[PDB]
Amino acid sequence: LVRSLSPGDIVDVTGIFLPAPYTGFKALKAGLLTETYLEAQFVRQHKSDVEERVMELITSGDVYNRLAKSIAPEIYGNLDVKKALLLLLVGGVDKRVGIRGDINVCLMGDPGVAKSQLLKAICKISPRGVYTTGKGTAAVMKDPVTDEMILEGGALVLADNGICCIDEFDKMDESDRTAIHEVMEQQTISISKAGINTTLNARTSILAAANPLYGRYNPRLSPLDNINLPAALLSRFDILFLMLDIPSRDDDEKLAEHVTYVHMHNKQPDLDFTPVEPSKMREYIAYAKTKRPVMSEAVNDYVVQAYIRLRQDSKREM
Amino acid sequence: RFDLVYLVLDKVDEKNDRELAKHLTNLYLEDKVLPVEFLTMYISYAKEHIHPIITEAAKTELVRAYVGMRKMGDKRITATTRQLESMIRLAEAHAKMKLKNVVELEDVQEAVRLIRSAIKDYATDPKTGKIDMNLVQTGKSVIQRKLQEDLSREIMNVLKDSMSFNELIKQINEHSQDRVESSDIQEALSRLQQEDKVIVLGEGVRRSV
Ligand SMILES: Nc1ncnc2c1ncn2[C@@H]1O[C@H](COP(=O)(O)OP(=O)(O)OP(O)(O)=S)[C@@H](O)[C@H]1O
Ligand SMILES: [Mg+2]
Repeated sequence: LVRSLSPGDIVDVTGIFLPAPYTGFKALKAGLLTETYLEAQFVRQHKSDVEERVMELITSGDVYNRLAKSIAPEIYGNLDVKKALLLLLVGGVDKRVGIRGDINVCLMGDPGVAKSQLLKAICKISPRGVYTTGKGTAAVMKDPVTDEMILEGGALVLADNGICCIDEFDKMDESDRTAIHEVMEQQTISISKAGINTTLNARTSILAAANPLYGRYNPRLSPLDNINLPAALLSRFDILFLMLDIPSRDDDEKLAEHVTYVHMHNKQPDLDFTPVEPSKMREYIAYAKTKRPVMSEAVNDYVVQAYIRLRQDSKREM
Repeated sequence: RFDLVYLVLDKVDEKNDRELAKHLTNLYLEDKVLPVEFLTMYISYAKEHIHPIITEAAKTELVRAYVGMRKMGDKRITATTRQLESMIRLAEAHAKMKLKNVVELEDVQEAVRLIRSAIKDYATDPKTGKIDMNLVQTGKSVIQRKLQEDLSREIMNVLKDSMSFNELIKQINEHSQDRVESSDIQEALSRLQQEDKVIVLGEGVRRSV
């Protein structure tokens, strides 16, 4: 039965509940008060057919517009943010260096907007996904005195082949700033406790949910002035969305209807296709990861003129 | 303290950007004669075997180079003896490379060209060579030297007495000149205190002796 249990498990362990005795000297020291342990006997976990099923779903359902609404069915609006979240969930593959196949997006948003709900929805569906806040990553060494274990992990290493949902990204100190900076352009976190210089592989896709300081976002003020993030860190983000709420007359009404229906029926107000299983995304990533779609030469051309005109308009705007 | 400080910039222009982005796309298409590794030991061999020695022709060429740099502008102050000693260093390094162990004349003007280009880069358009050595540039220093005398004359005509900082701001930034920065006035007040022209009475009023 050894190695059948891991810290990230919910199990129904069946065993013989036995009184381990304090045999020795602390024996007379304590007395009749025994210590107990469970001699485990049977562990029951709780936690191409699928390829055909997902292929058929591709034929029937439009993945681009369906999976987006499937990510956050109970969150109204912000569809394009969900579409970008799909790209983060899948992610390109460019392991060859000369680079990286991890997509990172930050949602500057606005207080009162369901950024945290989107982060939790991503965490609960993304394999190897974790959710954390800035104020309570990194790592700690030798937490228990007795056993004296070595190189305990943190929050970024757990989502190694997954996503870290760093809520309250702005409210996160300089030590974690350096840690996430190392993770972002190295995919491997390291420590220097006692000159060991050991490192932990954390190839985690980063999903940040920073919110503006001084409460509500100010559209008049410059975006980097509204959130206390250095331009060096933000500029390295692959895609960035500023998604703030505006008081309207119809969006709020539909939002209220949605939320109240959820409260009545304990279920989403189903009005369109809402796939639930995440195994389709797993099949897609496992399928095209070996494929590694090769870019076309005409693609490279169109993107070089795309960069030329993008830089031109960037100047002409400034 | 740095001998050569290169201002690596990526300014926008379509002519350069086209070539740069084409070269970048070459890198994208690459992955899916050059001594690549011989140089890391060639450098050590040149560092150990070669001991460059500077000669008299190089000496005359260097002295000339420094005097010329300085005169380029001589009221202002272009180059400094630290830069002279650094050039003594780049010429020695250039002689160390190529394995000649003698600082010939050519290395001298090669290093002078490098130094001159670097100075033309990291200094302002009318190359000063003092802004790098001091935040207070001459175009800035004139501001403090004007504010100190304006404050002296202002306080004088007032007594003709004294006030805290806010009142002094009232008659300086409003009509005396444009909307200048506030801390420069109290900074020039420090120079006036050193000259003993005016006295500052704590946080509040400030008069002249
Ligand atoms: N589009 C939406 N659809 C459904 N519920 C929403 C939506 N926007 C906000 N909510 C509700 O808002 C609450 C969650 O909002 P939050 O994500 O905590 O706001 P916030 O911007 O994260 O606040 P902070 O802590 O200042 S960042 C829940 O009660 C959600 O039901
Ligand atoms: Mg929140």
